[PDB]
Amino acid sequence: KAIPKDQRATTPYMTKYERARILGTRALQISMNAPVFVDLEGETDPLRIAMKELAEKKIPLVIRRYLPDGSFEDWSVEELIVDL
Amino acid sequence: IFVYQNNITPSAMKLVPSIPPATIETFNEAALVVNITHHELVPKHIRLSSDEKRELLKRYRLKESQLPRIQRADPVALYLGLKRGEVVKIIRKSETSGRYASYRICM
Amino acid sequence: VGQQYSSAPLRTVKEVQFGLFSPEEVRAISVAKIRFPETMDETQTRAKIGGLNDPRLGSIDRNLKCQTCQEGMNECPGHFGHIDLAKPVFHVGFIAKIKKVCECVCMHCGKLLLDEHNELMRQALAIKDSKKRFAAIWTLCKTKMVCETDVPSEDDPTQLVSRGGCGNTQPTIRKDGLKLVGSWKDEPELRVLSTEEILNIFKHISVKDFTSLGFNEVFSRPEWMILTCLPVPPPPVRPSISFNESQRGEDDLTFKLADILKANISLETLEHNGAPHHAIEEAESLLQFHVATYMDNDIAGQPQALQKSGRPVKSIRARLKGKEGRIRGNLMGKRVDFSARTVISGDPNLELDQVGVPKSIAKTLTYPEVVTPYNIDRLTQLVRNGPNEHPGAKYVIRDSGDRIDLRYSKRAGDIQLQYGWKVERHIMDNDPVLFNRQPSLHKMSMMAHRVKVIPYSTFRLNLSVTSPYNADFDGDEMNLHVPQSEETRAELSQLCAVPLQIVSPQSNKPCMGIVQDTLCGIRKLTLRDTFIELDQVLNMLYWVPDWDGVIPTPAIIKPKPLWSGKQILSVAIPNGIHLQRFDEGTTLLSPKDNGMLIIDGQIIFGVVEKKTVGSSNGGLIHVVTREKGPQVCAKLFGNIQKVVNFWLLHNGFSTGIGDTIADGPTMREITETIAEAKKKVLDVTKEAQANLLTAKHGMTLRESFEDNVVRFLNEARDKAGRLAEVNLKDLNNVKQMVMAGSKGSFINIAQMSACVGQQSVEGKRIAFGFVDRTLPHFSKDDYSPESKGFVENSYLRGLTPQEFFFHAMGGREGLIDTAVKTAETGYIQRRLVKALEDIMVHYDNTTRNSLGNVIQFIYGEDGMDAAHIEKQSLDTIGGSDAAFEKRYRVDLLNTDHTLDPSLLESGSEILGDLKLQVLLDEEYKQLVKDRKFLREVFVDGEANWPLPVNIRRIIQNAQQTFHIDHTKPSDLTIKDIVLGVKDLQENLLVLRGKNEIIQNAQRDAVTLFCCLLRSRLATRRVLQEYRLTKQAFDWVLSNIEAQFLRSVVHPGEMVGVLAAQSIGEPATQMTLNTFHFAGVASKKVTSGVPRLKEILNVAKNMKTPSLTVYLEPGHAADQEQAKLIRSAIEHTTLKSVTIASEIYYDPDPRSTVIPEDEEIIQLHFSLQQSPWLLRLELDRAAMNDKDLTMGQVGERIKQTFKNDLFVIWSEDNDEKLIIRCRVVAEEDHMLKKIENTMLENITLRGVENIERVVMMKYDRKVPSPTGEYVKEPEWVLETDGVNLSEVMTVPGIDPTRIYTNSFIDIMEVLGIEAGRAALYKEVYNVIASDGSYVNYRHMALLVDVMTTQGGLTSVTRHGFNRSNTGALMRCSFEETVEILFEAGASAELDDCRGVSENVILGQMAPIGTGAFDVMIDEESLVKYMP
Amino acid sequence: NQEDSMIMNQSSIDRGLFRSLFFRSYMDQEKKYGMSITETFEKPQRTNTLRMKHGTYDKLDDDGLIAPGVRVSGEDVIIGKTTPISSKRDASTPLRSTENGIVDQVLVTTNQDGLKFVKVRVRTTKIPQIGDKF
Ligand SMILES: [Mg+2]
Ligand SMILES: [Zn+2]
Ligand SMILES: [Zn+2]
Repeated sequence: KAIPKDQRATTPYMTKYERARILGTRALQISMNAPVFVDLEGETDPLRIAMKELAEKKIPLVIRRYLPDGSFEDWSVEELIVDL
Repeated sequence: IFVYQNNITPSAMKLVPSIPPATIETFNEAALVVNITHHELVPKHIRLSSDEKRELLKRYRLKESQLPRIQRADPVALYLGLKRGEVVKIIRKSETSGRYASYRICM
Repeated sequence: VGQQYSSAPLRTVKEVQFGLFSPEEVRAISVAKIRFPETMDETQTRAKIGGLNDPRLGSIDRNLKCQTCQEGMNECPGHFGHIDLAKPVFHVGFIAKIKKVCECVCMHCGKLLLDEHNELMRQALAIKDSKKRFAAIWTLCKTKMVCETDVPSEDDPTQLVSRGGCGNTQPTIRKDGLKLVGSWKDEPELRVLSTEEILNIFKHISVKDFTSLGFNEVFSRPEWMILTCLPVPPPPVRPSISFNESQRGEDDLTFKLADILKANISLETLEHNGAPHHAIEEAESLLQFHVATYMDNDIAGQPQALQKSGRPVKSIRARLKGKEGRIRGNLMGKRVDFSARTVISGDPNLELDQVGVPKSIAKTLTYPEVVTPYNIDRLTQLVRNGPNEHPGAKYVIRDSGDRIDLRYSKRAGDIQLQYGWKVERHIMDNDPVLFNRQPSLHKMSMMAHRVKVIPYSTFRLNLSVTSPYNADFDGDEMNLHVPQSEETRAELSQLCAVPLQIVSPQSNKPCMGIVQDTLCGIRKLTLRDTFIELDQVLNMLYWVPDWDGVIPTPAIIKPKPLWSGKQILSVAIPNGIHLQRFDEGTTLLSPKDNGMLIIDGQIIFGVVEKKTVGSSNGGLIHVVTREKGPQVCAKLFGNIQKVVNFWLLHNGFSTGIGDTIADGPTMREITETIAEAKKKVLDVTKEAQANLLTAKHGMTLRESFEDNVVRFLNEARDKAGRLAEVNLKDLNNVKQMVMAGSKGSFINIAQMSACVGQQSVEGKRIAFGFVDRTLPHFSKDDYSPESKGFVENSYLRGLTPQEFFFHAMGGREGLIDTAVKTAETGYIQRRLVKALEDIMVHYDNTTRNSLGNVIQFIYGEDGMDAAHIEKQSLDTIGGSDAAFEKRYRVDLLNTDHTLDPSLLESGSEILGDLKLQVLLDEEYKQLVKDRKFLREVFVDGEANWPLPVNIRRIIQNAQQTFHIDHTKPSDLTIKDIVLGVKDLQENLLVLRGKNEIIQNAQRDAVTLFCCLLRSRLATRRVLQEYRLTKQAFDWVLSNIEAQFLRSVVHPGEMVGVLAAQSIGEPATQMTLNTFHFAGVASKKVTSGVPRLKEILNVAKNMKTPSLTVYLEPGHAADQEQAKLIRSAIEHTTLKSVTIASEIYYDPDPRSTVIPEDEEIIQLHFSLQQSPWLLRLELDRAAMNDKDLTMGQVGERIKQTFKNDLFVIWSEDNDEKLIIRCRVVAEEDHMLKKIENTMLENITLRGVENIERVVMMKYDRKVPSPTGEYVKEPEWVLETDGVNLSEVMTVPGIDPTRIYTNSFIDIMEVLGIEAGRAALYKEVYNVIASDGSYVNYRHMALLVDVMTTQGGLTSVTRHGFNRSNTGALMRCSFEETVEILFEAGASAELDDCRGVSENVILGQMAPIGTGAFDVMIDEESLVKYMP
Repeated sequence: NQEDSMIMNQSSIDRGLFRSLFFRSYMDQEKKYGMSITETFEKPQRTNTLRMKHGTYDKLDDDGLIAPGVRVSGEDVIIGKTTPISSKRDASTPLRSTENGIVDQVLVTTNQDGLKFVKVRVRTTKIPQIGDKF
């Protein structure tokens, strides 16, 4: 249904399932020969690269969180607080 | 509220739903002898105004049906005389977290 | 997949619209005219006739041809052909409804049989749910059997209004075979209902009439349950099997069709030739038979439709039917590629997360990698390396979508890889794999692992990861699946990884320990008596991979520098570790070297073993994992293991007979300790042969005899051993394995070196199969122990013929309740699981299922993840009102109740401040309001509970992390403490919402916690107990806010399944049909698996239906007050009190031919009938047990029949109580009907159903006036039959604490919500008798699932699997084909939101990883470039 | 040696400890058809059909069998057999894909109906290896 950046309600944190898919999803793309927005300090593993792409929060993705009723809340990996 | 003793004539009862709006109920004596709602296990329910509900829903993105239900003939459903639609707010004690809200629509 | 690109757009399935085939579409879709029944042979010529299978449909012979469609064999789903039937037929499965429907509509005009007019009707026509709005409308029409022409409207029942005409009576109908027959009435008229007619009628049923009945105007009209055009499935459905050429072997289905076709023709040809009118319907049934037996073949109409050779036949249905079939056998579980399996073994040299794969496999399993600049070099390398050298590959693939068989292909050595190509390569060290052992019923049965290619053919794993898999190396085969994408291997790495699994959610504790050698040794290594010298100290140090390379200064130096075992082992324990224990005699100087202290990662004192290093809660592991990280932990096992294992390798360890032989005297001392226990039996033997044995509440004298003997011998064993156990020096290996706890219990010591024990069968020691004795080597009626089965010898001396034999009978028992338990266990396990699939914590923190229905508005009613929880104590609850004050009470206005300045810095400048005693008090009145709150919840008084954030430790850390000193005073403003701990809770947010409703539910899910919080962060506590400083404090607050926030649950977690698993896991281990009570019959209660069965089933007739009732307030210890009510409940009938009934011939109602009766009569005459007497002597003894008085008795009998039967009766003083009476044309006969009517329909005192009842002295704990919690025992009655409704309304009982183990009732009476309460309560117990913990939340969820809906929804085909849940999902459980049928029948529509829904369409199911979508924000994609 | 699994001294394994023999034994007959059509035990090769096996027939003699001394291994053939169909379809029998060893004894006999009957016995030697159970 769409939810404004405001009136936001979900967790401010990142569900492990979220991270893991992102991480996976990214690495996949990296190995798909995709642009990598960080200095590979000499990394050759798409995951490892993704993990870096993440600890510098430079991953162009937005998790769209869907709610039982259909409406969703979009959260970027830039925002999402990565504790774990 | 009508309180019979041994029973009512099946010829009689079929006259209650013949004068709306007004509503009628029927309890046996041996029934009311003890107030169940005082029972260790039964926790307090509560009726909710047709607004506190239109809210509960809104605030939970709930479709009427997705809500836990209570039997029209449920002991406590009677003790508070609910109607097809009214919602009750069962508030119990929890070993996980002292209190624990919960709700129940009425089918 | 399927190769070959297609313009076609690629989408996913969202809805599944089940419908029914209208003949018109069947033809429409069809491509084959399908006329001939033959297969091919164009007169033998090999090919296919434009007749059956391929008159255009798919093909065979590896030939593109498929109506040009080519694509051939693989890449071409057959196409449907049709086959016009000569005369309409029934649909085997739909016969059911086709019938019922008729019953719901009269023929001729075909219309409903109850309009809006009949009132009972309306009430049905409103129920929205085509599934019940039907079985309702039917219940109302199966009766109407006349198509009424006119009925009274809404006005006068004198004026008649008309609707649809023709009243032609409706016929009742019965199912005979595959046809429908009905009768009309006056001497019936039995005629068969021709399909040709039924159809017609249906065809004529109205639109609104469809709908009203469970139907659909577009996808499923009823007229379509009758087959008119038969869809003929193409080849891929009924594939043949060729043995090269000239040898063809077709499929069953292909045959039926044939027969159906044959049958069909022979029928048609009969309506265009000599049609012998009713000799046709003799072959019309054949069609119907085949056309029916084709889809189903397992009917009640016996004929199995066998196929020459006795072969049953495979009905389409037969294919989908669960387990081993289509739905459950090919979809929910597939065999898979990239899988492996072999014997496993233990490697004390691998890391926990690793799994040693043997090369053989590595070289066979391939991970398709993508050629990329990052790899090209290393990749090509493999390619070159070939597929035989290890680090290699075995296929390369180009964009052109084509394989390159590196083991052949001339250009093998050639090849220049390319960006965008892939190279299926060999599995290499460190690839993430999905290891696992069956059977799988645990998250921890499939954990990811770091690959580690190795020699020899056995999968290698680390010991400490043995239990999670629950495997032994006795030739245990394990599996292994290899990830395939990059994202896939990521789901295994970031989620299913062994270290991520160390703390189990279904027991909020570590599920991996430290065993055998390592464990058994880490202890021998710890002792104070264990010193290690230089040379070795080094090698050990070295062995530890993270050793900061700092030889640690020797514990001892003096003449010879040594190191203590504890010392170096400590090198394995990281820094920042803190652990306080205290076993028994522990005193920060623990003489016995008990408990244990570990500071900044160094064992200060105490012997290490199981408790410290096992899967215990606050164990070393539990800490490290929570303190340092899953990583650090796994890495910890290693070290310990390596260090330890090594030292053990050199200290050595053994076991032998010498460890089972005990000190000579301790043997005799045992012998006599046994003998003495024989006389203590013998005594009770004659003392019972001389009738001097108190029956005892123990019921039955005999029953009461045993319970004494047994109890006497056991008492002897246990204790006979307690002798050896203490005589076995601290150097006895066996004892050592026991002490360290690596293996063995003291029992094992007894039974080996002291004495085996008394064997048993169902409880009752060895019975008498041998007519009044045990073995023919015994004298009849010998009740001595050596015959009822008592093994006196120790496993060391060795049993005797007899001992040996009984012993057997005894053991062989388990081996049985394991053969049967196993049969039902499985089923339970599944159901649970299949019931809570779809249940997962959504994003609002709710806990719903595939529909949207809530089931917890907060997982576990607290939104916490099982992983983060432990048994912390609620100091606030326990304790006297006296101490509580001496602890949390701070009064700044009082020389004796203020914080002594030696604690606070601003201590003296406080004593008096009145603005602080406002807060200082706000705090108190709270810890108080709390105390009350708690005692209203945890009535038991129980203070220890499962709660996130261990605050006991969080502080212990805060302690020595700032090296706080118990000498100098703090520096905290009392404003600091209170005002902070208040802000803390403000942030332990569990829910978030911007509105009230939610922000209110927040305060709730938080409550039970804070109380612990405040309980701990008490101003008097914070300073006088643990000298915290502004810093420390401010820290402690920081962690808690986090450790909590981390403790929350992750919106994804499929709890449903988790929950499920966690109950079935233990469910499986439950013992079966035990009954420890047997040997005390009448006090028998249902416990164990049969019980749990009973539950989930929601069974009415439970074996044990008891119900415990507690007295009214005061009336407690009032002994007598007890029976006073006993007899006020326990159903009492005349029959119970009578001793006989006699019919006499006494004609003189003024004198009884009986002597003993005189005196009576005389009395009833000082102050017509019949001559037939009926005299009833009664039992005195039975008139007190359950109080009663002659008066009462008869008095009842009299008001039982009233004025029409004269009665009389002796007086409570006569040595013989009695009751005479006569009646008032056959008198004897009628005076016997009244003989029974007097014994079984006559009540005296009590409630029906409730037979026996008894008194018990329970130990209740309750609020002492002084505050303390104390044991204030109370008497209580336990029923043995159950009728709550009324035993409740009895005076003397507390109808507030009443309870019937039959929640089924406690639900009908007390009301659902309480029902639940009972339900959950019952369940908790079943599981808890094994001593099996299971975090509330789970059972909680289960219970909540059952309830919700309305009442008690069972966990069985008859319940939860009928719900508003979509097809396929239910389709996947017990009723498969059936389900589907009545699905496309009522035009079902599937959300495809339920796991199963997707697993069946091979789509990604909304689950954790799939509980959300991901996206590319092109706008954030720009700002990401320098 | 931990948790039900022992350490077995290899040295003695070599000195012969726990060595086992293992004999298996395939078998085939020349099926007959009343209308005179018989299978046969020959060493075929291409010639119309193509329907053979991947195995190496090259270890067979001319009678369609192998002879003792031989050392079979992968999917090599062990018995040559042909069925005349209306003409070279194989009915030969390979050594079980996962085994390997040495033929050990063969034998041709008559089967009541006067059919050719053979029973090939391939022996192997197995030595106490790690995964092995004791
Ligand atoms: Mg086993
Ligand atoms: Zn095709
Ligand atoms: Zn009609």
